[PDB]
Amino acid sequence: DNFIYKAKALYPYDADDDDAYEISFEQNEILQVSDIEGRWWKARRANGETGIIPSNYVQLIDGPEE
Amino acid sequence: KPLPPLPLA
Repeated sequence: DNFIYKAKALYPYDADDDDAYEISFEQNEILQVSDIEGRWWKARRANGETGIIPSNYVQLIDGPEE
Repeated sequence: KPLPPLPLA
């Protein structure tokens, strides 16, 4: 449903240019995430960047929130 | 799509 969560990156990730729906992030960066039922999650960075992320690279730290 | 391997620990 509508829930958003907060995740902390355990490691950096560099998205490929070839798969242009992924986003990169830094180790210890806090991300807002949703659609966490599967392996690739929807993320938003503080800078407004939006895309999908590998869920094994992050840890859930807060949520759910409406 | 498979998940990437975790980096070096």
